[PDB]
Amino acid sequence: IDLVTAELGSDWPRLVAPTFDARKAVVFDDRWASAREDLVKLWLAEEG
Amino acid sequence: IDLVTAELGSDWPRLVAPTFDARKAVVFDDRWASAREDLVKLWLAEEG
Repeated sequence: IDLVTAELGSDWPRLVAPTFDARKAVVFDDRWASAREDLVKLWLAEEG
Repeated sequence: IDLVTAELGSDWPRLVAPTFDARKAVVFDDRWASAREDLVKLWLAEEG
């Protein structure tokens, strides 16, 4: 492991560490909810 | 070391092993010796 590090360097092994996992995903399929709140904000704040 | 191997593969660490060492070098600076043996071989074997 010392020899492998000697060739590749310090940053390469540390940055190659895994990140992605299947449980942290977030899905936004709602327009219906966000469109309603979007309109009432326009309606109340109307100036121009 | 298992994670590092997982990324890079099996062949990469094995082929990257060191080879060169300063003590195995071989120097041929002699023409004077090799030219003499070269001529006598011609002289004896002359046909054409």
